[PDB]
Amino acid sequence: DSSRASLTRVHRQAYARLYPVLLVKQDGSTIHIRY
Amino acid sequence: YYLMDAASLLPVLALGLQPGDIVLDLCAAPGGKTLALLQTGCCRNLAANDLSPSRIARLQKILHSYVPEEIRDGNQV
Amino acid sequence: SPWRLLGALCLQRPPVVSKPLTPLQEEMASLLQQIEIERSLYSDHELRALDENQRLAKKKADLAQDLEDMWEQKFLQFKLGARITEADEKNDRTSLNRKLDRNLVLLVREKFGDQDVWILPQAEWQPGETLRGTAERTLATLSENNMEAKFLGNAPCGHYTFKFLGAKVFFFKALLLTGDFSQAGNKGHHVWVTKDELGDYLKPKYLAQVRRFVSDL
Amino acid sequence: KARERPQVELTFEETERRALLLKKWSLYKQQERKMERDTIRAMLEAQQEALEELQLESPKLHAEAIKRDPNLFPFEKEGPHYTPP
Amino acid sequence: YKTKPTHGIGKYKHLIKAEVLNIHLTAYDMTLAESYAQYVHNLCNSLSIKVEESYAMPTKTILTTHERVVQISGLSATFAEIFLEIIQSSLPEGVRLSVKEHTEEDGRFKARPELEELLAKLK
RNA sequence: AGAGUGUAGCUUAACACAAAGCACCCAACUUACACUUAGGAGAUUCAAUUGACGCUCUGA
Repeated sequence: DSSRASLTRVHRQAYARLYPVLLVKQDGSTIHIRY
Repeated sequence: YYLMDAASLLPVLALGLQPGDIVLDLCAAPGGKTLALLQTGCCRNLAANDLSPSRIARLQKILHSYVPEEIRDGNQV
Repeated sequence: SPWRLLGALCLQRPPVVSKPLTPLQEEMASLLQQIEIERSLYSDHELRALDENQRLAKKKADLAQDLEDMWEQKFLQFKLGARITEADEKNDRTSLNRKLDRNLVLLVREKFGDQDVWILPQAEWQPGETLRGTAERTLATLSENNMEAKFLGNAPCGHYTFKFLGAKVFFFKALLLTGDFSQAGNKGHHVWVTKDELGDYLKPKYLAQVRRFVSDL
Repeated sequence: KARERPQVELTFEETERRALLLKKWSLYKQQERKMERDTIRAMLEAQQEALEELQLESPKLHAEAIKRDPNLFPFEKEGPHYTPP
Repeated sequence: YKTKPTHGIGKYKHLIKAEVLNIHLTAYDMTLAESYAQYVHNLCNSLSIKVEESYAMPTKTILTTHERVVQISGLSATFAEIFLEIIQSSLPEGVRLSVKEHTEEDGRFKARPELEELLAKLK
């Protein structure tokens, strides 16, 4: 059950806006990373 | 400020102190070098030791009078 | 005491595709996004998104959107890999890519003397080898391909004894990350079977109890 | 400048979701912990029974069964992914 | 009092005493790693598994990835089976799962309360 | 096919004046745990001491 743990909000009091940026670098693999 | 021989300040400079380092001072009292180690601000935890409680008393006095309570906290010194 | 020398290997292939979202999950995804954005100090993107746009508006009265555009539309035509490679075959149980959102077990057809039934791969245990060693032996004998199945700790997961003389079978797990099959059309009848049809796969009552040590997840 | 989003207040409509959907989380997570614990119980009982059965059959084989595996020293494993490489 | 049958009813310190795996959970996202670390720790607490520390060493210089570690102990070889299976299944997004060991080369700063009895037994 | 049993995970807790007391779950403080705070889901298996629905063990 990857789905429940995957989407989480960080418990830091102050952080910049996180957009789910796609991470591909000639690896053929899609990863959604907040940047 | 603290008046002390600038010679005694050299061994503290001789330590390549980095932030988050754990410092042991086997002979602390009366102080001077210990105060300098505290002034560095790179030491996470301080260990101060001396055999004679007479001398450690004046060590306690000087670190109390010079160093605020905020920095002492819990087992940082 | 008379015993039939049997052993079993559970080849639980891990999911390759992430589990689908229940309605509540995407509902809360949008929600947590809202909470996330509502508590922030400043972000470098908002400087170009709003601030420079505002002063540009002031300049005009007397673009971040543009650079966001090309980002968006470039990967639209550059189509990524298929999330679901399940539905295209729909029937290829022999294929590794049959179901990738759930744990699957490799299952072979055994041909016994007096009963003909689909059972989990067998292992003929020897007193020379250890119980664990039996599982490793049957990698090449039954699958005849490339194996990189990871073997965890030695422990009996389950035990079943059936009498016609008697039989004894012990179950051990293994993790097979990649199961590329050299001979797709091998004589051996091997299929990758999900948990939900695993019950319908085998007929016996006694070996239906297997479900206890194999998790659906 | 150190102020992104000052005001985020809204009508009771938002709070209705904020509350009830969080209660739905409590329910949803309740079911999943129950089934997690179900697997726990099922697993430990299964291995226990199996080991007992091996023990009574052969006293020497269960001894070699309960060794810790040296292959779990460099144990490295991944899990699920978005799309296959 | 010694001779009275109530003796040693005040005894308390006999009830107390006055006298290993590492799990790596690296992810690029900083909103993900600690969440799963939390989850694993919660599983450990429930099944009576001893935990040492959740240490974090700094982000690699640039692009930037950070490592979250959980120390665990008291795990049996038999119980490992169940435990490791769950922590493998619960893997969120391509997180490197490691099991590292203290190799007798990986000392602690003792507290003042702990030191006095240590000194008493030393001499 | 027989042999036993039955309260949400546990407890004979239950005279009532009630179906109780620990376990459990998200939320904020926390690297975390934990404590505390603010919330949620819970049962006396079904029909009149008896009979049959669920579980368990022996029946090839």
